[PDB]
This record gives sequence, structure tokens and C-alpha cells, in this order.
Amino acid sequence: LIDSKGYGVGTPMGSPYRDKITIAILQLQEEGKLHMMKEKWWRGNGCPEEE
Amino acid sequence: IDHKADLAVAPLAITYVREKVIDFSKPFMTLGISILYRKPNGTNPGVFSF
Amino acid sequence: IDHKADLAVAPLAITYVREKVIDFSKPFMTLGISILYRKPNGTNPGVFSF
Ligand SMILES: *[C@@H]1O[C@H](CO)[C@@H](O)[C@H](O)[C@H]1NC(C)=O
Repeated sequence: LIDSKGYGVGTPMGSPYRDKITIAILQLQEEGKLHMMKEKWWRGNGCPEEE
Repeated sequence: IDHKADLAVAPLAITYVREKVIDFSKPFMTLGISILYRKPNGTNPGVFSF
Repeated sequence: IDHKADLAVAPLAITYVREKVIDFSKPFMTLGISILYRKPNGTNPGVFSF
């Protein structure tokens, strides 16, 4: 990884949802659901047999 | 910045220049710059192999 | 939670419970579980293997 960047959600100033969404993100992250759904939506074909 | 939306979920940089003007939360994922390439066929010049 | 000060600039995992009771800055060093293992036993010499 040459560089490091992060996708985060945008909102104007003073939004009450900043913190309520941070906690939600942390819990869902600990749920690993993000991981599996990332796998699914980034799955595609898979590797064929090539040996 | 004019509130013409609400919480925006989309590929969106976390940048200083944007954080100065818009508010962000804990990243749900992390990016990266990495190379892209096609795996070699395996063939090599007739001089090097022997 | 008390007020000795505002800061603790240390490796401190931003967990669900910790954000419940602590406001956190944005991450600076992302961390993950990996594994550690030995490279080849590699017990071969060029002196007598011939
Ligand atoms: C692989 O083969 C293609 C033709 O099938 C050729 O154009 C290409 O240069 C080759 N690349 C490598 C890395 O062998």
C-alpha cells in the first residue's frame, strides 16, 4: 500500500449524527458484517484452476 | 456545506481540505495506492534462459 | 472520564465501548491481526551437500 486514505461519511458542522454513526460503524465493524459484505460485493468470478 | 443533503455515504476522501469545511466520522474502510499488473506468461528471451 | 487532562496519546484501540465513554481523534496507525512464523529451517550448506 503506497498510500493510506479512508472513506468516511460527510456531514455539515454540528451534526448530531457524527457520533451516533461513529459508534454504529465501530459496532458493525466488530460484527465483521462489513467484512463479509465487502467480500460479496468485491467477489466477482474468483480464480480459475491453473496448475 | 449548505445542508442540501444529509449524511452522505459514498467514496469520499477524508481530506484536511474537506474536513475543514465538512464533518466526517470514523472510517468504515481504508484506501490505498497499489500497483496493478498482469501476471507474467512465464516466457523469457532465448538468451537469458539457458 | 475524570479530568486529569484531555489527552492520552498512546496506542489505544478505538473500540465500541471506548467510543461510548471516550471521544476519540481520527486514527493515525491502523492496526490488524496478522501471524508470525519462521522462514525456511533452511539447514543446507555449500560445503558438503555436494
Ligand atoms: C504474454 O503474451 C502476450 C501474447 O499472448 C504478449 O503480448 C505479452 O507481451 C506477454 N507478456 C508476458 C509478461 O509474457
